[PDB]
Amino acid sequence: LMKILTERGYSFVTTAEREIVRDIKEKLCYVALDFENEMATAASSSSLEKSYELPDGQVITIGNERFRCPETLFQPSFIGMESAGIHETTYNSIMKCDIDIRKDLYANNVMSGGTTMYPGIADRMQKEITALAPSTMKIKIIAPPERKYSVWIGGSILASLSTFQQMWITKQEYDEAGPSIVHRKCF
Amino acid sequence: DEDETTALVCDNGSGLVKAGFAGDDAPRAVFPSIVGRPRHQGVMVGMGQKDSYVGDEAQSKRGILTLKYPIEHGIITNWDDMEKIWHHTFYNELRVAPEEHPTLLTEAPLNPKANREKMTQIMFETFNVPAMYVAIQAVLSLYASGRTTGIVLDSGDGVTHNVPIYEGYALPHAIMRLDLAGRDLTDYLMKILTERGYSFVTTAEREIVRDIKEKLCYVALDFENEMATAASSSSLEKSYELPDGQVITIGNERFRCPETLFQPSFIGMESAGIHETTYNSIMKCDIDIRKDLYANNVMSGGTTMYPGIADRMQKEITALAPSTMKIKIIAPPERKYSVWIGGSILASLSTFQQMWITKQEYDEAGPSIVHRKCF
Amino acid sequence: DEDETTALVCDNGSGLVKAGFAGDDAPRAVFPSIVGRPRHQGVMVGMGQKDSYVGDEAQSKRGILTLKYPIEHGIITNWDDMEKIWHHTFYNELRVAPEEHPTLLTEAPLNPKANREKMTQIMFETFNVPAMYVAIQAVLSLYASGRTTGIVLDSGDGVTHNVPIYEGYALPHAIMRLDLAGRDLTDYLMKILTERGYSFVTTAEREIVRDIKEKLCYVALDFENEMATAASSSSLEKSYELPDGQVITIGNERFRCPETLFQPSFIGMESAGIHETTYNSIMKCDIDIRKDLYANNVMSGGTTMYPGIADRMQKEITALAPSTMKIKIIAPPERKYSVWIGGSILASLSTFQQMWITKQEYDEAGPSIVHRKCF
Amino acid sequence: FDDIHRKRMEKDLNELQALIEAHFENRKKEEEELVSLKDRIERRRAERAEQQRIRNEREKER
Amino acid sequence: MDAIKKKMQMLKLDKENALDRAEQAEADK
Amino acid sequence: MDAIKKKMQMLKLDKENALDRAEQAEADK
Amino acid sequence: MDAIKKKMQMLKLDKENALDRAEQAEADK
Amino acid sequence: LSDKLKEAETRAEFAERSVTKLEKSIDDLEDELYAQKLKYKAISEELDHALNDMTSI
Amino acid sequence: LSDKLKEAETRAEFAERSVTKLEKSIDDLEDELYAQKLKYKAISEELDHALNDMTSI
Repeated sequence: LMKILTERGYSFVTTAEREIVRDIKEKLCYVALDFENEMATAASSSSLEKSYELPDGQVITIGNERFRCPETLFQPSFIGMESAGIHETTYNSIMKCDIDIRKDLYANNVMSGGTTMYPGIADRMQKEITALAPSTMKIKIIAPPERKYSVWIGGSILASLSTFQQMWITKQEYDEAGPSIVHRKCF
Repeated sequence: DEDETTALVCDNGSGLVKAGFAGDDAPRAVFPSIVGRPRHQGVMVGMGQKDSYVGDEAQSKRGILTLKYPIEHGIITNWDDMEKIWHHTFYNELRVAPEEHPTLLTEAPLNPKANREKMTQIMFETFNVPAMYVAIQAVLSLYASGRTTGIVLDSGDGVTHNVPIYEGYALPHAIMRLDLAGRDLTDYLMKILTERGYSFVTTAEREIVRDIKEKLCYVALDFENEMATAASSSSLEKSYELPDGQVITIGNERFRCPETLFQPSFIGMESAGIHETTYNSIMKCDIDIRKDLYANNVMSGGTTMYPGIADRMQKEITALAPSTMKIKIIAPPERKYSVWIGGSILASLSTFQQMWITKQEYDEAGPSIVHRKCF
Repeated sequence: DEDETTALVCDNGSGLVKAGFAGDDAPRAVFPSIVGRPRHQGVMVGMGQKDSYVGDEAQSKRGILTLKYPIEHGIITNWDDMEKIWHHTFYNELRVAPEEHPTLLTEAPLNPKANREKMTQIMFETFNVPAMYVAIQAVLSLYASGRTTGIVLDSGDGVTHNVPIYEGYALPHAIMRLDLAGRDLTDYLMKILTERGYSFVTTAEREIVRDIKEKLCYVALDFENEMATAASSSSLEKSYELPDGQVITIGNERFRCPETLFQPSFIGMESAGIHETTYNSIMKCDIDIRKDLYANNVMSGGTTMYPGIADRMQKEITALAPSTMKIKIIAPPERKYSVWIGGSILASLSTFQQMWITKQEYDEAGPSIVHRKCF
Repeated sequence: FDDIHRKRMEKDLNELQALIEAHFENRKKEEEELVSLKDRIERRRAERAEQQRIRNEREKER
Repeated sequence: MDAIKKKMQMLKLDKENALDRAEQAEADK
Repeated sequence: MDAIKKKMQMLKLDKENALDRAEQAEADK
Repeated sequence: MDAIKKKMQMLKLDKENALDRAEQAEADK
Repeated sequence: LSDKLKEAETRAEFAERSVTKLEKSIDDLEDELYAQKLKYKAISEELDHALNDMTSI
Repeated sequence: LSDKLKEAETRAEFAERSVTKLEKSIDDLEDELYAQKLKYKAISEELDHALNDMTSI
């Protein structure tokens, strides 16, 4: 986004600028379900532009950059990455598992962490995996509003679990073994 | 649940275990002879997970389990797994603890004595069964089919036994035991489906091929003519739905797998097939026995339910047999399920109550007693 | 440039392309089965630039290319890229043209039939080869090693085949085709080098890791002991210099990768390892066969060149095998390239000149002809 | 004894005809009543769904 | 076709038995 | 289905005809 | 060590074969 | 509040859009689905009805 | 804006709750659809095959 906002006449390189662009991305960007059609109109009309207010009272108006950014998730070549995208990797994580596993992983594609909050992403992914997946099979995405806070929530669930109290490395085992112990005790 | 000390009855093969109680005319439940174990390291905490899964549990959780069969070629090689199967088989589904009820287990006539001895030992020392009997599968098939005479082909997953019985007597010199079975037919299908572009090498994949075979395969009345068209045209192909939504289309392989029963050379076996195996048992019996055995080819065990097998076996024997003679196959819809049913019949015969080994005689003699008492 | 119509011989695998002419004792040239394509937008004008690069061209210009291998674990799917690989192999290296020479290609015994049909179709329709012959890699592996009897352990980049052959005959029921190969080791090493702080995910990174593996890796006779010391001391570490000047120091990953061959669970595979598949392929054969196969376990393909591999497998097979009988691995220096040599041997036999599909029979029948003419 | 067998055929054939009829008629009655009922439920739900879509559009204008 | 599966067994068995009887009835001489 | 109608009647007829033939031939023999 | 790579194969094979012969020569009884 | 309203209004629209999009895809689902629902069982049901009679020979 | 927001949040949450219900309706609907297709498929195919093999009566 900093590079394509430069194309629009608004270069962002310094710390204040880097923090602004991250905030622009979080507030303005989305993926939607069809990049080429969304681009055809965003590139042709102001009707798909959104303004962002910069800290000093000045503004920046952003058009198709709004979706071209997160589209890198489906088109990694945008940043010079040799990848087919996140839906290909989701697909391979399912496909590379045994055939009697695949059905349960297709039905339980789980969104977690950041970027899961781009509008259209939970459905965009279900569509993109479905497109790679065998027919008949149900591909389903799990994408609750507790999106991105789910790692923290699980941390709470696991840490407080009675069945997991023995999984904690105590400060006895730690000094006898050293910090490498985490590699043998946590999983 | 039971109001009498009826014997419990099981037919434990290298494939599946059929189970119910003595006196019925059908099993109440069937379990695969499978104990499954996870081949992955757990990452989450508090998700339960057993050390091993049994029967239907083993198949339901199979996505990450390696699945092993405790029985091979008719005998138990892993009895710790059979004890879990028997607890599940007798108590979890039939709801009867063997401690208060006699148990009947089955074997082929030449089945190694070690197996009947362990079956006897396990039920007496682990399950505390009040009595035991180990039955001959051929006897049980003939009881269920209403015969005292015939050649019993128990052609299942483990071993084909092929034993002639006349007027209730064994004719052991005419037994043609053959190491050709349903498990080998499955292995062949895995290899020929590999040739078609669908390799199967893992447990999940092996279980799929066994499912393909059971739903799509047949022997055909005339293999070479059926193959000539199936191998030449899509008009004899049938599809199968794989668990992930993908499909496999199968042609002559659909019948070439089952054909190994008639052409064992397909799997490197030194045999002329199940119909010559059957024929030789008739041939080796006395001349006033042969007429009744030609008229009574008895079908029990798995593979007896392939399309074309009942008609094919009668035709193949007719082709080897002398003219004038009537060759007949005993192959009703209740075919093969005759061995479980016979176990029920035998266990409940009034003429067989004295044949039960009690847990009196057992402890005085030890498990070797089965070799002296069952037959 | 040849003065005789000698057959061309080529092993077009998932790893390397080996080629030369029949009658030699080595391929004349060996290069990767790669067709590369630019992953960037051009900005300078008059720069030439191909749409695609082949073999050594693909690696030489790889800085901006994505590199693909047309052969997937032994089968050809991207026939268009392979046409380019063959054209390069024949015209820019051997300086031969298939139009003037019969051509021999090879595949594993349980390789899907589509591979043999597509290779036949392209050599006859795009290269106008006067004749074709798809050979069995197992046949060629034993010809090169000098055996009519033994187990072919062809553990290369694509798939491990594990086939017993006795007196020149296949014993196909005992073939243990396994999805464990040199290609998986490259990806596994990328993941365990990631554990060390050196992540590898791209084509360039994969080619770097394939080079690390080929130059630094071994299996060792005793894994656990080698592991215990490699994990405890720098004395078993070896550095590698990357193309960009970075240096990676590798410890127990140096053997933990290759060890996957004996412990496939490291990459999530349901397998007991290559020594057990060798063992079982022999154990499924008759006892008058086993005495000769155990004494002749024969290595072919890559990974067989790792220090400790012949001793590691012989030790495990010997441990599983019965006493008195001798167990031995044949692992000649003509490793990794021995199947090519076997191709030369087959192509040049007088007894093989009647085995060719000619470009007459081919057009009358189409490419499916290979399924009936070769084996 | 053979009268047992005759009685078995008498009950099985009286049952067969009762069953050909009950098997078919219980399904035709339940099944045709069910689709007729639920064809109407399906239509009524579709009508209500359209009406709610219209109601939502009207509120959006409000 | 459950009706057929059983009617099929009934008729094949009944005709085969009737035919076996027809053949024996004459063949016995 | 023609297969079921046509063969159920033909197999039924093989039975009826064979049954009558058995009775007839038996009467002759 | 090219000299060794081949001498190694020569001696391991020759001693293994000689040993196999030593063992068989006695073992045959 | 303006931003929360724009986000909430945008989400009111997207969520309501998702509601009318799903009510529609559901109707368009169910309606096409009931067609299957009403004809797959009626075809198979009438096939089975017919089978009782098809088998009366 | 707070009242508009509460209303927009009500609409977004109303619709989110409603879309959740609709998503559930789709999940159920698709399972019903599969049942219709699977039962239909099973019936049409069990008959094509039952009649193709059970031809001799």
